[PDB]
Amino acid sequence: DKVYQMKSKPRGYCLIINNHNFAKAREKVPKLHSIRDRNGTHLDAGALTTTFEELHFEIKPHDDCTVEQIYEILKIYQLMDHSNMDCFICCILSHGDKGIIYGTDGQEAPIYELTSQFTGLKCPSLAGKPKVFFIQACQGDNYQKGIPVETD
Amino acid sequence: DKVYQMKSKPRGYCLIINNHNFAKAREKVPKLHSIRDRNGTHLDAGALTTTFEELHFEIKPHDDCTVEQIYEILKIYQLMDHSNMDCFICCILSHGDKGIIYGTDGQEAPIYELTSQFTGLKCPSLAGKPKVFFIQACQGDNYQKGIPVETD
Amino acid sequence: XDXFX
Amino acid sequence: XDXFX
Amino acid sequence: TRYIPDEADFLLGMATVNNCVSYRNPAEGTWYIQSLCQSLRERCPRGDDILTILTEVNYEVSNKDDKKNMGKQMPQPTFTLRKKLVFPS
Amino acid sequence: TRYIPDEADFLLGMATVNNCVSYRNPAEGTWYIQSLCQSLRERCPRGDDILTILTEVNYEVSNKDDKKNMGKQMPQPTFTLRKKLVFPS
Repeated sequence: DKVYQMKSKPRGYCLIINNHNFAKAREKVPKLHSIRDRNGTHLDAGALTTTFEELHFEIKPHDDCTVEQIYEILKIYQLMDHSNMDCFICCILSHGDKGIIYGTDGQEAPIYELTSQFTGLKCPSLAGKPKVFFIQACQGDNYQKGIPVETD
Repeated sequence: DKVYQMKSKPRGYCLIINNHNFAKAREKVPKLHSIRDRNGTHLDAGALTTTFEELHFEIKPHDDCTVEQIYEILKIYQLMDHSNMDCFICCILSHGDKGIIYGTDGQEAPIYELTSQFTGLKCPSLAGKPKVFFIQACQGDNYQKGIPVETD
Repeated sequence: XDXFX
Repeated sequence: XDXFX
Repeated sequence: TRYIPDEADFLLGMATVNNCVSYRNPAEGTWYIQSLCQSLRERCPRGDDILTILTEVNYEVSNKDDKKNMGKQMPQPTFTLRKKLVFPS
Repeated sequence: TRYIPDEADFLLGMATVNNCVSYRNPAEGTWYIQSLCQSLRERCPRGDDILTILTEVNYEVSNKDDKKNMGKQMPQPTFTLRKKLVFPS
């Protein structure tokens, strides 16, 4: 089995976009008038910080980002020189809907628009290198039903 | 590591939907007036037959299916009793576009509408068991660009 | 409050 | 003919 | 030199399948991120790869329940990785 | 008894990422299915799991080229599998 090289120290950047305060969405986007502040999200930001620092990544946290601010942060990292890194990780903690995440302003960013900032052509210094995105958000407002199975 | 049980003989059904003749799409769907017959698709149907028979699946091939015919075949297998099977595989060989496959008639079937016929609630005799779908189709008409990297 | 995203 | 789906 | 696809080498870890909610316990964190971090911290030092780890996350999150709505949560990775991905420690 | 999500235990093997073509050689078969079958036949008897096999398919298809358009093809699995999937033989 071929394995991605994972030897640099640090391994790479681990961005954390940690969206908590959705007052602006509530005020500006009529259908989001009741979407709640994401109380407790800092516990995930901290868990990701502990975890990926232990795995030798440089953590880059950002709190409470509108859609425009998210694209600006991603552009900064797309334009950085990752030549001496072996990997790039981006964690997004926010509200979302089908195929999108919401900024704190309730504007929408399609997930493909976030990941595609780091294609090989847009970020050649990450070409051939793993790019990992973790998206903690809803993807709709339906509840996933359960099914009964035998215990393991 | 937990591993899915894979002991029954046969392991399960392996459906093959092998779409070759798109004359009806060319005649009926204006934007598909030039989409070609899928010459050579039988080579994939045969390769999948050899491969999955060697892996102990019962092969169920169907050639040249409209969207309505595809849903009818999937309904037949959703209603079958898979209690004595350990797995279910469905291979679709066709034209497609973003998030969909085309029937030979050029109608559209969203991929989620095909896979969701086999959820645990719709097919309880496959609950807890792996359901595998292989989709050989385009997902649009763009060419994927290449990027230069160092050789392994 | 006690629940999703 | 010599090419995609 | 060699060429590979522009969109190669990605891993997308979604907390939920499309159309559905994912859960956040305000006093603990989210089902997905807390399970992900626990599995990474336990299994990365053993040399396990990320797809194996994310399979375990699927297993663990699948056993959680929202007993107010009888709700579940199904995470979903998608990938264009071409090699095994390990995070040595 | 235990409950798991309705959409658990799926594996979707897509021949291409969204928006893009996948290739069919009329005299050989498709890049994706022919690579998939070769990898399954070689690696399933060794006990390799399907995510490892599909990673190799990503690797192999990524090295193919359409020299008429300078095109590539990037396959993409997505999964809600909760356990390792092997096809013993």
